[PDB]
Parts: sequence; C-alpha cells; structure tokens
Amino acid sequence: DLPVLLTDLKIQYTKIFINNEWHDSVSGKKFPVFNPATEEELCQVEEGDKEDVDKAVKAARQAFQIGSPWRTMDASERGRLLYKLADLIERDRLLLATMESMNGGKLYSNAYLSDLAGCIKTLRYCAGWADKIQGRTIPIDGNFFTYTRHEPIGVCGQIIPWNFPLVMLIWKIGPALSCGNTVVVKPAEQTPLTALHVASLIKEAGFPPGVVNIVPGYGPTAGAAISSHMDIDKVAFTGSTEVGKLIKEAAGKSNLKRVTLELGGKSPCIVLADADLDNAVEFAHHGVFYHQGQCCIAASRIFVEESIYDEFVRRSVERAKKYILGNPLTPGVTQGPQIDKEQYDKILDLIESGKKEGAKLECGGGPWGNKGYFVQPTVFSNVTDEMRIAKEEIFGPVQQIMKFKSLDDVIKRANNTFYGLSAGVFTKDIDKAITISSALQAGTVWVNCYGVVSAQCPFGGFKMSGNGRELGEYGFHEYTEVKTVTVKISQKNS
Amino acid sequence: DLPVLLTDLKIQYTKIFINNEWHDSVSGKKFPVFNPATEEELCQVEEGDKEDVDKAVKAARQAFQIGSPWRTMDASERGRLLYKLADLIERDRLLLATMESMNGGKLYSNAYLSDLAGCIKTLRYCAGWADKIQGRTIPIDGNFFTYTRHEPIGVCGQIIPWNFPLVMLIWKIGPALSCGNTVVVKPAEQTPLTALHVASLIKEAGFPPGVVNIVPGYGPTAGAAISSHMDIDKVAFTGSTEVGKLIKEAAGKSNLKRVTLELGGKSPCIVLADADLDNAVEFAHHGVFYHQGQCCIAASRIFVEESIYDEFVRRSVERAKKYILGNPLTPGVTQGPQIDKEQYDKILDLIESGKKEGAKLECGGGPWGNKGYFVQPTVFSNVTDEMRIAKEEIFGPVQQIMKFKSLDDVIKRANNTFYGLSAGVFTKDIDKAITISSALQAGTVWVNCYGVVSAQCPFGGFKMSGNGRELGEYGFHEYTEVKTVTVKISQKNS
Amino acid sequence: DLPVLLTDLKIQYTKIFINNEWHDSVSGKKFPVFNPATEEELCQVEEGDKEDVDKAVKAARQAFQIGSPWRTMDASERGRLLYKLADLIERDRLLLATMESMNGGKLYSNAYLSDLAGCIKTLRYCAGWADKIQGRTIPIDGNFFTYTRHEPIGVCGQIIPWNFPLVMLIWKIGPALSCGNTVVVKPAEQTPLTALHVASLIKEAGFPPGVVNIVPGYGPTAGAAISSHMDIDKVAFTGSTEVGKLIKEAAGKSNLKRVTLELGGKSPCIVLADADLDNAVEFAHHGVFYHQGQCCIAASRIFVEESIYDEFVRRSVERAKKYILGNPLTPGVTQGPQIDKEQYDKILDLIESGKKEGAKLECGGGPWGNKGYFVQPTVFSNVTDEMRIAKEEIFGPVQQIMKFKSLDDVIKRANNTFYGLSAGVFTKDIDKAITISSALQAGTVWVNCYGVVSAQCPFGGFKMSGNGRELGEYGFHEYTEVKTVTVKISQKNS
Amino acid sequence: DLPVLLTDLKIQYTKIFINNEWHDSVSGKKFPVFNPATEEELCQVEEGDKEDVDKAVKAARQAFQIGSPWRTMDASERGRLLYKLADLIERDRLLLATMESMNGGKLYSNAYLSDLAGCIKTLRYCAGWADKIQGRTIPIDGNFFTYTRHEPIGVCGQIIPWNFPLVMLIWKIGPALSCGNTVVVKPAEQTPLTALHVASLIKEAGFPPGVVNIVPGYGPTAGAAISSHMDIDKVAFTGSTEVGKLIKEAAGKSNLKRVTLELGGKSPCIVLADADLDNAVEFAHHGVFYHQGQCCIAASRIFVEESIYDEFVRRSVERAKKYILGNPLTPGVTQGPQIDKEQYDKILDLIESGKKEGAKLECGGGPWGNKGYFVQPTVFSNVTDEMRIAKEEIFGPVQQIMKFKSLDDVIKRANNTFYGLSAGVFTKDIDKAITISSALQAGTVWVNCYGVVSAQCPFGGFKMSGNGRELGEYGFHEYTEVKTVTVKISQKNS
Ligand SMILES: C[C@@H](Sc1nc2c(cnn2C)c(=O)n1-c1ccc(CCO)cc1)c1ccccc1
Ligand SMILES: C[C@@H](Sc1nc2c(cnn2C)c(=O)n1-c1ccc(CCO)cc1)c1ccccc1
Ligand SMILES: [Cl-]
Ligand SMILES: [Cl-]
Ligand SMILES: [Cl-]
Ligand SMILES: [Cl-]
Ligand SMILES: [Yb+3]
Ligand SMILES: [Yb+3]
Ligand SMILES: [Yb+3]
Ligand SMILES: [Yb+3]
Repeated sequence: DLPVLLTDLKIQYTKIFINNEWHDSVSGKKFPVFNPATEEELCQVEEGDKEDVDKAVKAARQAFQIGSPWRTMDASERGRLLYKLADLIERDRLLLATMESMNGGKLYSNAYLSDLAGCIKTLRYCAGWADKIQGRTIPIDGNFFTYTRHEPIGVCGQIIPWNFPLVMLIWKIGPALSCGNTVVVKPAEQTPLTALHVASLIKEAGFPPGVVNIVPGYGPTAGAAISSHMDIDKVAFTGSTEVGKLIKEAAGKSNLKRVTLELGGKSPCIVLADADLDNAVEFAHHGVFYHQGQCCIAASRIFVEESIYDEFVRRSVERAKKYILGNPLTPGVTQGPQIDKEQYDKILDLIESGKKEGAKLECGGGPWGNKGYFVQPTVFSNVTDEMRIAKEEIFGPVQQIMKFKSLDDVIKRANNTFYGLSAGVFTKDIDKAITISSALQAGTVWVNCYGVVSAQCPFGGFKMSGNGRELGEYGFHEYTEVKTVTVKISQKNS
Repeated sequence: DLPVLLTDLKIQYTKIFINNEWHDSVSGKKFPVFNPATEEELCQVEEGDKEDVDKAVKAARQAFQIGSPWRTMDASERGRLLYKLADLIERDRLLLATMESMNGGKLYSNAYLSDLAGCIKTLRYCAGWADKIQGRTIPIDGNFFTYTRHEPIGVCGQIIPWNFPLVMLIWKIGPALSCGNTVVVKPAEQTPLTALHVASLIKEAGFPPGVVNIVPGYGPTAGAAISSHMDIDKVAFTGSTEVGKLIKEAAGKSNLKRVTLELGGKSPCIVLADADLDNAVEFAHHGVFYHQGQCCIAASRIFVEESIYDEFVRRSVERAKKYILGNPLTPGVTQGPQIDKEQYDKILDLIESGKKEGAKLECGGGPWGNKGYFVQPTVFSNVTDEMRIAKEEIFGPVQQIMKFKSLDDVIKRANNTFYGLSAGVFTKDIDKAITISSALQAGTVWVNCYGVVSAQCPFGGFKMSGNGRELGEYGFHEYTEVKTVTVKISQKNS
Repeated sequence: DLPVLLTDLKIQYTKIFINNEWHDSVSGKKFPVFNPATEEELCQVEEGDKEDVDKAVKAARQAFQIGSPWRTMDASERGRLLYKLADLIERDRLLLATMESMNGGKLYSNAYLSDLAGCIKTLRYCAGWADKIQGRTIPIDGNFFTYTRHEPIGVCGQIIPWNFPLVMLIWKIGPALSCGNTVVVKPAEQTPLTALHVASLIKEAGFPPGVVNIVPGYGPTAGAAISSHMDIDKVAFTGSTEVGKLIKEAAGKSNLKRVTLELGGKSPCIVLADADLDNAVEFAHHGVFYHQGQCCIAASRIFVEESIYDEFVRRSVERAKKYILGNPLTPGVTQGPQIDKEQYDKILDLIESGKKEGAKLECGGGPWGNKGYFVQPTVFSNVTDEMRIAKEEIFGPVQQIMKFKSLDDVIKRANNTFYGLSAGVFTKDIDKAITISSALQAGTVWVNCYGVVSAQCPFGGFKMSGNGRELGEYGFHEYTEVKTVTVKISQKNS
Repeated sequence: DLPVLLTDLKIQYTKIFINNEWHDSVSGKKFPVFNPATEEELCQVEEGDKEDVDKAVKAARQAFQIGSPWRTMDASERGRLLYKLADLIERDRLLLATMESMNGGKLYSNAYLSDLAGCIKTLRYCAGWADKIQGRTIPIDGNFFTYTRHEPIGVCGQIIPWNFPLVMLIWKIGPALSCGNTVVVKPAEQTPLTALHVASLIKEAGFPPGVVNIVPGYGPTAGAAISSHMDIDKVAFTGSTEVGKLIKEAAGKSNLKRVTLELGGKSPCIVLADADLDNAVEFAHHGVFYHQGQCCIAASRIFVEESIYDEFVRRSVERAKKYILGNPLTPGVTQGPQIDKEQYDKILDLIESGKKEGAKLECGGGPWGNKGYFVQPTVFSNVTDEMRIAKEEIFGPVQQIMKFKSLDDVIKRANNTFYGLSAGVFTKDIDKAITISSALQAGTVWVNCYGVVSAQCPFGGFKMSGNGRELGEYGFHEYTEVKTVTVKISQKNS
C-alpha cells in the first residue's frame, strides 16, 4: 500500500527552534536548501552559528535544572510524550515522507514504507524504556546502604547526517529524551527540513520548552560550536570517520564531554560455497546499493568463494542492470540521486581509481542525466585489497566483488581495515555461521541476510566505525550518568 | 593486628614485563626511583619508551588473537586465574605493603590494613564476574534470531597514578582481565615497583604470555605512546584532569580508541545544622586528610551551616593538631610525606594563596623536617569561593571550611565547579538526605560518611572529574564491546 | 476534574468470551449480579462451569500453538495491541468507572480518578515491556554456544477478586500478554461486568482469537476447574489466603502448573515518637479505610509509641467521624457499601469480638442504612495482640490502634503473623527508616506514606500473603519460561 | 589423570548435623546404608525424623534472625566462605569421589573427573554471585524514592536425590547460601554419607552455626516433615515427578512455602537425515546410558529419520555392546549397578513390557552378576509411542530408538508427554536447529550434543519435569524474596 499526498507540499518551518518558539539567526543570515534530483533551490533556512548554539544550550540547561518540569515529571510521562510524538509523526507520515524524499533525494516508496515506519517504531520503542531505566541496590562491604541512580547526563549535543534525516533524528532524540536529557540537535546542512517539522510536533505534543532545541546550519560552524561548548555534557555524532576524529578531539580539548560516534565503514560480506546463492546475491546487492549506496553499513567488499564466484558476479551484474533512475517522487523509479556535489565528485573520483588500478568494470562507471547528482549503478569484479575502491568508503552505488579460496585468509582480509561497522556471512553450516561471526571485528554481523536494523537491538561500530552503541537496552546506558549513594547505617542485614 | 616484615625488603623486579619475561629497554636507558620520606634513591628501573610500548602492544595483540589460549579458555578459568592472583598477593601482603609504603610515601598501617585488603578484595570481586558477563537474545522485528556477544574490546592501555599504586593497578587489570582483554600497563614514574612485583605473580599464577604487559617509564613518553597508539583499542587513565584532556584529545587524533578517565576533584561536603556534629567532623576530617590529601575524592570544600560553623571549625582544628609526622614505616607515625617535589611545590604555592587572598589560617601552613616532602597539616576557615584554595585541587593536607545559611545557595556553590567526582551530605533528616544527594552533580554522594569505597559499587566522575565508571556491575560494561548477531530464519516464535 | 456519564448506563456484555465471540454457557444456566448499595439485581450473566473452562483452554491452547499469529507476531506488535487496548479503555473511561462503581460498590470519584487511571497506566507500562523481554548469551564451560529464550509459559489461568475488578484484570492480563501468553480469566462472581466490557475492547483492538478468554461464574466451580486443569500451564490468583492454599494444593495434585498468589494481610504500621504526627495519622487512616477496608494491604494494626499514642488516637477518631455514607454514584458521598452479605457478616462478627474481648470502641461498631451492605467506620484503641481483630483480616472499615514503648518488641509483634503483604514506618530518622524497613517481613514497606502502588515496582507478599510478584521488571519473570539452548561448536572465543 | 586413595576409606561422619555439631536422633534410631555393587552394609547413620527436622528448623531460624552473624556479614564474606568450602572439597576430592563411588554405585572415574569437578566448579561459580545480588531503584509515579531489596527468603528445606549426591547437594546449598539463606538438607536415604562429610567441611570453613543443617533419614518421614513444616519458607526438591506432586500439595496445605522442583523426564532426541551420524550416535548413546541411565535428562526417546534409521540402530547397538560391568571402583569397569532394589525391579519390569508390547530387543534385556543391582545395557528398536518404555521414565540403562519421516509429526510426538526436562536436535542446517529447538517444549535443548551441563546456565523443566530453574543468573532469583521500599519525598528529580 503506497498512498501519496494529494496537494503539493508547502514548506512551513524554516527557523531555529529554541524554547518551543521559532527564532531568526543572531546574525540574521540564511542558507539555501536544494532538491538533489533537480538541483533547484527548495527554500532558505535560518543559519545557526556559535551564537545560536549558545542560546540553545542555555535553554537546554534551564530545562535540565533540578525542580524543572522535565526533571520532576513522572518517567512514565516522559514516555507518554514520546508515544504522543510518534502518533503525530504517524498522522503526518505522507507530508514527512514527501519532504524527506524531496529534500534528501530519497525514493518515496522507501521513505514512506521504511524510513517513516522505522521512525515511528523507534520512537514507540524508546517511549517504553522511559520508566524502566533503573539503578541498583548494592550489598557493599561494611555497615552501609548503597544505591545507584541512573540519572540523565544533561544537555546532549546531537549532530545528524543527511542520509537518513528523520531516522537519525529519532535515533538521537528518542533515547536521550526517554532517559530524561535535554538536547540541542544540529541537522545536516543538506537536510534540515524534516527535523524542523518534527520540532513543530514536539511543541504540539507538549514537551516542556527547552527540552528539544534544533539549530540548523553548517558543520564547521554550528557543529564545531556544539563539540567545543563548555556547558554541553555529551555529544552524539553520526557521520564520516574523519569528522568523528575532530569531534572526539574537540571534546577532549574543551570540557571532556561524553562522546558517542556512529561512523562510516567498509563492511565486508563472506559468501561460502555452500550458501543459498540467490539469497546471498540479493542481500549483498541490496546491502551495497540501498539508498544510492549512502549507508554507513554499505556491504562494500563482497568476498565469494572461488567455485561460486563467477556465477555470483553474473547474477549480481544482472540484478544491478535492472534499475530505473530518476525523480524519487515518480512511481516506478528505483534509484534517486546522490545528495550533493561534494559526494558526487568523491564517488566519480573513486570510480576512476577502480578503472585505472585495474578492476573489471561489469556495468555502470559514469554519471546519468542532465540534472541531479546521479551516478550509474556500478559493479567491479576482480577487485583486490590495495585498490582504493576496496579501502575507501565510496558512499555511492558502487559494488566491489572479490574472490577467495581460504577461510582463514578471507577473515584476516575482512578484518584488515580500520573500519568495523558491520559484516555479512552467508552459509548453511551451523559451525561456520557461529565461528565466523565471532571472529569478525564488526558491530553487527548478519547471517544469511544484510541490513536488518531494528529498535530492539544495539547498533554501532568496532574500531574507527564508532564509539558506543545506539538503541536496544545497551544503547540506553550512554544517555545515563551513574551516581552511587552510600549511606552510613547502624547495622545492615542481607 | 599489624604484623611486619622480619627481614629488610630487597628490590628484585626492575624490568619491563612483556610476554611473561623481563626485558631491558630498547634504548637501554634506566630511571631512578626514590623514597619520598628520605629523598634517597631506592633503585633504578628500566625506562620504557614508545619503542617498548610497541613491543608490549604486539604481545597484547597476539595474546588477543582468535584461537589463542586467552580467547578460548573458559570464562570460569579467567576467573580462577584472577582468584589465584589474589591468593598470591595475599601471600606476599607484607612484602607488598612494605614496598608500597617505602616507594609511595604511604603509612604502613594503611598500606597493610586498607590498600592491600582492598587490592585482594577487588581482585576476588572481579574474578567472580568473569563467567557472569552475558549478552542478550532479543525479540527483533521480522523473522530473525538476534543475539548479542559482550566481547572483550581487545588491547587496553592502562595508565596508573602514584597515589594508590597497587589499588589502581588492580582496579584496571581486574575488570579488564575478567572480561577477556589483554593489557599494557604503565605504572607511575614515581611508583613502578609494586606493579613489577605483581607482574612476577601474574607469571606465577599462570596467565598466558602477553595477557598482562607492564611498561614502566614517564608519562610524556610512554603514556603518550599508549594514548596515540594505532593498535590500542582502549585507554584507561587515572590522574589529573589536565592530562585527562590530553589523553582524550590524542585518542581522537589517532584511532578513536575508547576512553575512560578517572580524574581529580574539588569535592564538597554539606553539613546541615541537624547533623551529628562529631561524626561530620571526623569523616570530613579524614575525607580531606587521608593519605596526605593525595586522594582524587579529597573533601576539599566543607560547607557548614552558620549556627554550627564555629564549633565545627574548633573541633576540626583540634583533630588536625593531633598528627605525628615522619617515616611511614615507623609505628605511631600518623602522617607521611607528599610524593615528590612537583606536588610539594604546588601544595606550598597554593597554601600561600590562601594566606595572601585572606583565608584564616587555623593551623599548619608550612613545611616540616630536614628531609622528605613533608607539609604541615593545614586548616583554613572563612574560605570564600573565588579563592584559589576553593577552586584548585591542592592534592595536599589542606582543609578548607566554609559557612552557609541557605540550602539552595550552598547546593549551587557545591555544584559550581567543572569537577564532580564525589560529595558528602551530613544530616539526620530523611528528605534532606535524599533531595540533596539527588541534586549534587557528583559521581559518589556519601550520606553521614565519606570515603567509603568498595568493589561492589561503581565509581567515577560527573563533568571533568571523569568519563565512565570503574567497578561494580556497571564498570564492567566499559571493558566489553557489544556485537549484534542477526540470523535470518524461516519463522520465529516468541 | 470529575466528569460523569450523561445518559444512564446500559449493560450490554453478559456472555462467556471465547475465541473473540460471545458464548452461552454449556449448561445454559445464568447467575444474577447485584448492586451492593441497593441490593438490587443489575442483570444476569452466563454461568461458566468446568465444561466452559474446557472450551476456553482449548481456545487458549490453539492460540498458543507454534506458528500461530500470536506466537509469530513481532513482540513490538504485542506491545502495540496492549497500548491500543489502553487507548480504548481511556475512550470508555466514564462507562467503565460507572459500571465499576455500580457493580463493585466503589466510590465513583475513586473509580474514575484512581482505578481507571491505574488501569490505563498499568497497561501502557506493560505494553512497553513486550519487546524488551530478553534472554542471555552465556559463557558456558567447554566449546559451546549457549543462549536462553525467555519464552511465554503458555495458557495462564487467572482468577480475579471483586475489590478492584478492572485494576486486577489488567494486572493479570497486561504482563501475561506482554510476555506472549494466552489467558483464561475468571472474574469474581460478584463483579463480572467490567471484565466483559474489556473483552469487547480486546476484540476491537484486534487481539487474535483465543489470546484472551473470559469465563464468568463461581469460584468453587469455574475457579476449581482452572486450578485443577491438566492443560493450563500456570494459575495466577488474587484473593483470600484460605483459597490460595486450595489453589496451590490443586496445582500440585493435577499437573504441577506454575503458581503465583497475591493474598490477604494483616499489615502493620509502626509510628515512632519523632514522626510527623498528622502525616502518620492521615496515611494510616487511608491505609486502613480505603475502599471500605477492602484492600489486601489494609493497615489493620497501627502500633504507636506511647508518648504520642493518645494524641494519635484522638486525631484518628476525628478523621474517622468525617465520613458520609451512601450511594457511591452520588457526589459528596465518601463511603460506599461492603461487597456482599458473606463479607458483611464476617465484618460485623469480628466487630463483636473486639467489643467482647475488651477493645475500646472509639466510634462506629454497627451497621448503617435500610439497604446496602453498609458498616459504620469503626476505630478500636487499646487493641492487644491475641484479640481476633488484631489477628484476623477483617476486610472492612475497622481500624485497630495499639501502643508500644520498645522498638525491638514492636518489630517482633509486627512480624508475629503468618501474613506479610505490606507495612508502614513513620519516622524522621534516617537510620530508623532503613533498619526498620529491612527488618519487617513484608513485601512492600512504605516510609512516611502508605498505599502507594505503581506499575513500575514489584508488588506481592512475604509468607502466607503470597508467592511471587506482580508488575515491575521482576513481576514479568513469572510470565516467562526459560529455555537453555546449548550448541556444540568447533571452538569458542570470548 | 586418574589418581586414587592409597589407604582404604574409613567412614567417620554418621550423625545429624545441627548448629555445627553432631546429634544423635531424638528417637535414638539408626538406619543402614549399603553398597549397591556388593549389597553389603557400609555403615549405620542416625535416622532423622519430624522431631529432628524441628531441631534443624529452629537452628536455621535462629541463624536467619536480623542481627545474626549470617545476616550481618558482608555479602563478599558469604562468597569467601563458599570459595573456602570449594577449596576444602578439592583437598578431599579423592576421599569424596571414593565415598561417592562406593555408596552411590557410581563409576569412580566419573565420580572423580566429572562429579567432583562439577561440585567444585559450581561452588566457585556460586561464591562469585554472593556480592552481585542486587535490587533496583525505580522511577515510580509521584514524589517518592522507591528501591527494592533482593533479600534471602529464609529457612530453605532442600531434599536431595541419590543419583548425583554431591552435585545435587552443591546445586542446592551453593545458590541458597550465596543469597544469604539458611538451609535444612535431607540427603537421600540411599546416599547420606558424602553430604555428612561436606557438613564437617562446612564447620571447618567457618560457616556460622545453623546456616547449614543436614538431617539424614527417609523421604516419607523427614522429607514430609520438611514439606509440611510451618516455619520453613521454601522447599527445593529434586526427584521423581510423583513425589514432586506430593511436595507441592503439602506446601499448599501447610504455610504456602515457596517451591522449586527438578523432576524426571522422558527426554527426546530428533536426529535429522543430514546430521553428523557418528556424533549423533555417540551423544544419544551417552545421553541415555550415562550413570546407568539414572539421569533425569536421560535421552529416552531417540527419533531418527527413516533413511538413516537402520544405520543409526546398527551403530548404536555396537556401541552398547562395548561395556564392562562390575565394581565401579575397579579400573577398566565401564558400568556400575543400579542404586537399589526398588529401582532395579521397576527397570526389569519395564524391560518386560518392551518385550511383551512388541519392541525389537537388539541387545541386553536381563540382569547381570551374582551380587549387585546390575542390569545389562539394553537397546530397543522399532519402539512405538503408546508402549510403556516410550511413556514411562525407566531410570535404567535402556535405550529406545524410533523412526520418523515427517518433521511436523515428530515434533508433536516429542512434545506429546507431560514431561519436558530436556531434548536434543542433531542436524547441520541452521534453520532446522533454531526452529526445532524453539518448538520443543523442553527446558534445555542441546544442538549436536547432549548432557552438557554447566554452572553458568539455568537448568530445569517445562511442564511436569519441574517448577523454576537452578543455577545461572536466573536460578539465583528463586533464592531471593523481593521487598519494595517506597519513601515519601518532597520532590523527586530524574
Ligand atoms: C530504516 C531502518 S534503518 C536502515 N535500514 C536499511 C539500511 C540499509 N538497508 N536498509 C533496509 C540502513 O543503512 N539503515 C540505517 C542503518 C544505520 C543507521 C545509522 C548509522 O549507520 C541509519 C540507517 C530502520 C528499521 C527499523 C527501525 C528504525 C530504522
Ligand atoms: C583502599 C580503598 S580505595 C580508597 N580509600 C580511601 C580513600 C580516602 N579514604 N579512604 C579510606 C580513597 O581515595 N580511595 C580511593 C578512591 C578512588 C580511587 C581512584 C580514583 O579516584 C583510588 C583510591 C578500597 C576499598 C575497598 C576496595 C578497594 C579499595
Ligand atoms: Cl549501577
Ligand atoms: Cl546487549
Ligand atoms: Cl537466562
Ligand atoms: Cl526488583
Ligand atoms: Yb552538471
Ligand atoms: Yb629540601
Ligand atoms: Yb438487611
Ligand atoms: Yb539377587
């Protein structure tokens, strides 16, 4: 069931959201926001800078003060507000999916059926945790009563990427709010719009002012302001590994603010000779090509055992030749554009290395169309490990297919990277499935599938693919700060 | 019961410990180690540098490899090795306490009765966790079986301070080993000796080679090598907040290694008019003066309600005038020296600010003796908030006593610091105890006591007093890395 | 805000609810349901017997089969259905509160503001747990992968009392459904009506057929059928301790079905001389008199320290003399009737023992009105331990006030009972609050309050006041059955 | 490495152990204890009856009193005592294994290498939990501070079977003591001796008097006294399902004491056509034949897919023909006797039903020797579901092998029993392994193995094979009683 918006979308919310009201920028500057499919300007949005981040942090800090409505309300009521926010996003699902598609260059079918469904489900999941965050009573040595409080940390700075704007917004704000924090969100310069609509719904839902503040703008200005701020308690960032290093560095320099990072990858799949071949081809395909390759988990190195390698490449290539490029809003279209020029160039530049360094181009390998940042879906076979396309995150519709014959060696090759976000193992053998997934240095390991993400399980990177986890029970720990309270008593009893 | 060593202590272990063997430094340089009470050289120890840290990390990495003895042994057996290590430390308790006293400038009674007891107890606590570290099975959306592995992270770099050398060594290695990590430990340049004895006991206990590697040396060389190493997965550091910022920065610059920091404080006590006055005086006293003030939790701002302030100061001062300074090995001695010159100067320099900025000197305020880094126990009353002695961590035997009359205001004053390691609340009122301890921005809040530390509860700082927690159930999380494994199945059932 | 129903209530649902359809009884018998305030017949309801319970269990068993919709749906979707049920109960809050008031003899203000609010909140709480029920991955000795599944148990028989019909229905079905069980509910013979309305809302919400089946009827017939059934996996019962013993016995005789029991009490309060006197009087008052004394937690022995005893009795008695008896639907009325004749007689019979055994009657002590099972609010002072009114659960508006002078002795006296559901401690002293609450053999201990129940914390009895806990995280364990799955592997790694 | 005792074993401890001293029976009666291999009397032991159980419960109750040494000692110290007990059992491993072999009819190699190793390991596991039992702090609605205490329950009655006397003793006392309970243990009438030696080691280790009391004697006298006692808080029983029903019934009749039951089974294995055939044969073999078939988990129905059935039967039969019967103390002996006459008769009687009801006798099927309760190892093929040997627990060395061709049907057949202790699944297919183990109504499901038991994972039965779980984290819950403490406060903050 794929319903659509009957009237044309109008952009309404374009301002900095602080204390549940709409603010002009302190400078009074604004910045344009584009459709990546047409290269046309959609609207202008107020440009937040350091001065605006400062207003946002003061609002967050006041909303966090002992005795405030957000600190004193029942945990169950924090949950209620979150479930209300989810109902409102559900009510505005058509509007949000359309805006997400138009601004993000994201296929509308996927925006509506996956992105918005995952947004609503993740919020509902997080709402349920709010009054289930618990500390401990602890049988300490000596005559003492010891308990712990898993408090909110405080003001959390949250920097959101452009590839899944709504999903990433909710992955940040859901847990942070469930645990009782206040937030200053900086959506991506490319994709501020859907977040600003969500902010209007945060107001409608009745969150106390200052609990969520959204400051659109650029990364080197507003993002740097967040990462170096002396009164932000924690920064959460999803994006490139390069920028992640700057975030962590700045946190260290400033006020030792807590850090979680969800970064890029060069995620490997290992396809054994006994694998269901079609299932492995289909999931490895979608594993690399989903959302024009603009997923941190992109299955960008597919190692296939020699005896099934040729047949894997053949079947893969024919699956890649089935796409229909164009406007993601038009039904039947199955591949939209890349987000912007910067990304578009890096993709094409990396495609050229594949050719020059001697990979076998099976299909694609150039641009498409008169407008929009479109790249033909590209498959390279006979890829080797020291090639640029096997080392660097492409973030584009570019599949690398490698051969192996030794399992020990292909595991070393899979692990031979500074990345470690995710990986895939395709086999019918129980022992292989368990032992290989244990040996892979990856945060999520999928077995006979790929790209299966859900609110109930933790998600994040090994190595330079991240610090910490988001979602699941485990991810909620990083939005709490633990206080131990130890009380002298005359005599304890067990 | 205070037994002693019958023969004089001989120093035996003075070398870099890698792969369970004793190594000369790569350069071949050595550095002297001193008794702080006599200023005499005790011995020379091999000086580890970047080149030696590199040998230690390669050993740790090999011991961590899939299929190694440490990775494949039963969790219960990791526990057994840890409980064996504790039995060996218990066997060598006299030797270790004497060495700890002589090298650290630490009162022997405290070394034997508290430091060594806490070392043994913490190891035994950690041993019990080893086969109780568990992941989850998760009711993910869709037809999938999802489980998590709480794996060890890998090679953990661990930098240990000089104030509690043995206790801090065990606080690091106990949890890291219980969870299955391998470690490269850099004990403090001032106090390498007790760690090198523990390393001999790690060998005796039968830990596989490379699981624990100890590299003595200086902070700016060996410590920097650890913090910037591209194949260390995690750094744990206890020390100054200043150096903590350098550690976190370097982690960001290098390989985004995971970070936990246990840093300094300017920890406040709030003494209400209804408090048991003598109990508050005794705990606030020991809270600031323990181990010559060289505790990160030093209760270095004591706020007392006006109506009991004069009587609190009087009783405090007379308690401070009861000390006997000298060699910590001599029975009856109740105050040893500061660790070294650098610390000694900072202490005296800060004592001079108290005088010049107009605090009331009640006793002390100068040095003591012909040898040793001794400082007279010092009490200042009528201390105000903008004084250096109320803002800066002294790390010396220097008590600050402040007056207050408003509870709201004294809580703001208590929280008005970038620090937040711990705090104390003294009152008989149930509501005051709970509400004040909730409102304090401190990692541990003691009620009608101070400095009660135990293996069963988590310990660490709010704000710039730390990132993360050590010990308790909660502290064990930061020595694991969580992997989600999601397996496609034909049909799930609840 | 106390809104009311504008039209008169009409009874609609009067039949046995199996497989989401309305069934006549197998015999074809029906039984009358009365208003306790007027003694008038409200309607007739279909009388379930053993033959009907058998139809209900076959439906529950089929809905529980591997591959069924309830077993295969996402846990998150079980949660969604529960949150939907809560929205529907909220929509029908006026109707439900009126029906609850009219059938249960329950003050409408309390029905609407407390009972229905707690019903809605408990369901929403339980909904949030559904996809957060998790097993473990376990570092077993040897080369094995071990995980656990916290499965639903299966068909759960649930017997609901008459004192809080809606709240008790939801306390049973919320957790049992959240965990994935199917249920056969037997509401009290006195109060079947509100449950049958909830069943219509279970249908409307879209729960698969057979997941909830409701069989009204009598205890000795339908309740016994449930407790002895050979294909019911678990029985949950709230009611008298006497019947609880029969339930547990029958479970043993039949198929060793799992048992949880929430039974009666003779719950004590200990009021120390330093207590806030008015707060202690107010909470102890409401602690015994709430819902005409028909609470399992009734604070039916109030021990007050000698020096404040007279003043406690005086203030208590004047609070008890403020009630307005009558129809619970009429505004201004502050005390409704007892549920039925059986209860009414036991209450009056026990009031007579108080008089005959020599308690001091301060007020009340007889019946009220021309119709309805009304008992005057009664206060006895100078009650002693071997009196019937100090040993037996009255379940009526009858307060017992005792004196004590020794704390050790009053704790023994408080604990000197086969009961142990709850207790109260009133004092300003931190140490007394902690030590007394630790020493009381009671499932819930309130400090400076009484009767504070919430979905987030576990609730149940020590001793013959119950087996197991309901609600909180802990209560959810008893609606799961744990399966260990141990898989042979070639080699494990930590 | 199989070492032995150099001198002959002498029996020393033969008396009732209460308050850490040795008691004659109240009557003054004694009962004989036999070697099952020779039918010779080993010694006489003091016969505990109801009057002796009463002395034991009064001792347990006093040791449990608030303020006692056991209630007030550090949790860590309960752990220490347990680890000390394990060291003492390790010291006496030869003595204990010999006594266990001689009294229990248990192969000495298995007694020494498995039973004693598992005893020591389980105790060490349990010791580690003692100071890691924790309650919660809970974000309750309203202005309250709520925490929970996971208290010990109190006096726990523990009834131990004869098949694994030491292992079962430690499975009971380890968790119960770790959690802070006191115990009254009734070892099996057949095998009291090893428990009485352990009691001497409990004294030596320094457990406070009354914490462990051991009352040897018969089941219908001392066991019934335990199950019906009005001051025992909990009964734990391992044995027949028949007696389990009597225990649960008596608990209900008496004081609603908490119950856990570990009962018998008729545990199925499902061997798929793709299974490693030799591995399935070897584990299914040991799964049924271990300890002369006297395991509650006996794999007593082996369903094998038709196409590999004949080859499975052939290989199974030849494995069964390899045994050497005799005295379990003699090296080379690989099968000892059944425990006693009662068991011996039931086994032979059930073997006769197999023959008369038309099973194919492949080997065995009669007694062996001139003395001792020896039964030839017996294999039946072509067993059908309504045969006595496929329905009733034999508890003897008697294997049943069945054929199947439909997976759906064989799962129904596997689940078609009132039992549900364990099961086995043998296959190479990932999906089959997960889906079949989910669908089996069994507490432990082994995949490509059988009889893998370890301290780290919970163990117990579905259906009439048990109530509750022992060991693992989960099993520790049933030795705690949860208390909720809810404290009124002026204002809460998250
Ligand atoms: C829409 C998905 S998130 C997601 N889905 C994907 C991806 C690739 N294919 N698919 C189908 C993906 O990368 N992602 C994705 C993965 C990781 C991240 C963050 C950092 O990598 C963002 C999106 C979801 C599902 C349930 C609940 C919430 C969200
Ligand atoms: C010996 C103690 S640790 C400790 N004890 C102290 C301190 C001050 N007074 N006392 C008595 C202290 O600072 N400490 C202390 C506190 C924090 C840290 C680390 C970072 O601050 C180190 C020592 C112990 C007890 C049980 C188990 C293990 C150890
Ligand atoms: Cl905690
Ligand atoms: Cl997890
Ligand atoms: Cl579990
Ligand atoms: Cl709890
Ligand atoms: Yb162009
Ligand atoms: Yb000097
Ligand atoms: Yb009447
Ligand atoms: Yb015979």
